[PDB]
Amino acid sequence: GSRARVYAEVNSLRSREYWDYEAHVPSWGNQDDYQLVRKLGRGKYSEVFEAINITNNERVVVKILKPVKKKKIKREVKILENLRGGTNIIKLIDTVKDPVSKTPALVFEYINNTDFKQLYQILTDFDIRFYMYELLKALDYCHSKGIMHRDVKPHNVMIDHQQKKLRLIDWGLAEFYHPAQEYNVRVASRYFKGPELLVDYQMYDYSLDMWSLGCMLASMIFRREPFFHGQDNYDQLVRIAKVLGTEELYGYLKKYHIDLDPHFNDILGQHSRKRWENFIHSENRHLVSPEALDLLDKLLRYDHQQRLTAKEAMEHPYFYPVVKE
Ligand SMILES: Brc1nc2nc[nH]c2c(Br)c1Br
Repeated sequence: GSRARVYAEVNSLRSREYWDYEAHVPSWGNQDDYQLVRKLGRGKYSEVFEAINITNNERVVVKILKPVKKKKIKREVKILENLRGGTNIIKLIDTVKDPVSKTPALVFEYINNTDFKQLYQILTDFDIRFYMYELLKALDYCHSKGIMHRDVKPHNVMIDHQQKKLRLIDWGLAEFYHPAQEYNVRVASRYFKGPELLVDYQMYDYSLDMWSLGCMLASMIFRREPFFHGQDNYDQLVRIAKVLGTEELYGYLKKYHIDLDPHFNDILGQHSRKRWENFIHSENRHLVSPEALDLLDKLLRYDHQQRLTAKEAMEHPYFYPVVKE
């Protein structure tokens, strides 16, 4: 049907215990060592707090897990253990529980994050290349470890713009890649969902994350954030098709024998593929180069199998100034 071009056998070549997260038994330390200081965010499965470890004064972030399947908890914990030491992946310091209620929580290194909405309107050309390269290091690492993140978006990419530190966070949707496995398409954020998800194609792979990264790159170089701003999941595909083209969508569907929900017939319209140069204007032109556009064109493609891998993207000339520095 479809297979990843890279890392397709990673998990099968490793011990079963590497990927069989349902069999993983975490060691749960004592949350009483941590003092919560301030709320940093909430999702439907967790709430996140800045905290201090009272035994050593370390500032950390505590993610308290709430209406969370025990299976989903094991999945996230095992994935984070497997990613230990990976470049630009958030460091899991410990897995802890309230010793009375037994509610589990994850303790992460602290990052002093710069608000992305303001940041993405003031990045320089070099900054964009630099941070995209840093994020690619994280994705190549997790892909090489047999793991798809499945929720790449600005809110999950912490950037300390003072120290030039980037971390990919929130591995709660991440999954192990096994060839031919059919996955749930209800992953990622609307604006960052790949076309495969929007057309209900379940045999996807690491390349989903490369679509999401391409969406981020487009928003940075063009300053339209989010770049593809759908009103719902149906409109999200329409917004993509208005740029990539409708005939081109149909060729992708045909290649993979994908059935299209007939509600799309009355909303997709007919759209030519647009040149990426159409998005250049006086305020973003200093961020756009031929290299940037060539890279973007090779990421924001319908055909997931023909998108650049994270490594291929890192090798692209767009990043040569970063490597040289
Ligand atoms: Br983990 C983690 N999650 C967060 N959510 C909002 N800010 C966050 C930070 Br900083 C970290 Br570290």
